[PDB]
Amino acid sequence: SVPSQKTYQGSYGFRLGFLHSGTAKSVTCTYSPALNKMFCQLAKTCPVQLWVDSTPPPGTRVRAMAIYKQSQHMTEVVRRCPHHERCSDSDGLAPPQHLIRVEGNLRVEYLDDRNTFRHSVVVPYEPPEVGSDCTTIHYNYMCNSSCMGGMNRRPILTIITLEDSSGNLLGRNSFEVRVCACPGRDRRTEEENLR
Amino acid sequence: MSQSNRELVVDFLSYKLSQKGYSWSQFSMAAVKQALREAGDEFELRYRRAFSDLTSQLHITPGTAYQSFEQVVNELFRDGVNWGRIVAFFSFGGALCVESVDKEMQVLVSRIAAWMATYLNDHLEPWIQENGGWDTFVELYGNN
Repeated sequence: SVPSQKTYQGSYGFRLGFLHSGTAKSVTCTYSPALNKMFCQLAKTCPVQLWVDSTPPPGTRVRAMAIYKQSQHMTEVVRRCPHHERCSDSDGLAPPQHLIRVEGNLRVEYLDDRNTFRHSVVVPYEPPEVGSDCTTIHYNYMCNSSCMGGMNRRPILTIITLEDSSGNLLGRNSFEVRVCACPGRDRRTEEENLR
Repeated sequence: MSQSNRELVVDFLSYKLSQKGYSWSQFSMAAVKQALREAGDEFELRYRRAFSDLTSQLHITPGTAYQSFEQVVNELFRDGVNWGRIVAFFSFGGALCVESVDKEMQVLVSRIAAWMATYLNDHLEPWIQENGGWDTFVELYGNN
């Protein structure tokens, strides 16, 4: 099952916002607007912002499912490497099978598809408080893109979508992700190599 | 120079590298080996929990090839010639090497092992074979 990777801005204007940390070597995570690719570190927190043109009704569902960049590999699911699942890195809320987890927000749920084994995270839409223009969610990648077996050295595309309490598509966006140990280094291997 | 120290270090490393998730690592007396095997394996299982001492030690350094080496090596020197610290030292590298191949990083372990093996025979070996290292470790571990 290949999810609809269509840029659905919708009426609410579901735009994706990321922090521009730069091309510094010493960084936990950085986003490249040159290729719409986000570079993250292992087990590090990645702040993602929801640039909604129109404020959606509080209580909506933010669903995030990651697929592979390669079209022929989109039929596969992004999983962990051989020595990672049996690591027992579960805190009690986050399962050891899920690669993508949520931090900061205690309201975190994991949607495990039993049709194609699609691992996806789903969190309720948090109301933007004073000073918070864009809903910033903390996403944590518990694996690297080079992790053999799972990602197997393949770039992934994380589909961030926003559905209502029932499941109506209000907005859907997507971006490429590359998780390693040095975002600044790997960024210079792609972005600085395409310009 | 039998290189018993240099041999044991790489032997234990290769032993842990044979855990799970290894590609290139598959194709390419005082009973110190047994002593390190038992204690090291029991420690490894605690380090392979991801959220262990490794996370606070390495913390995913933006230079996991040379900076990681100094970090691990300095840890030993943070105590000195301590038989209790040497166990943790081996545990750090042991668990790290597994995740280095498991995550197909390569450069991580490939570089650290190279520098380690160099300094090992360069200063560590003649140091251990004089002051006391694994030889004295067995004395209190399996000969006491």
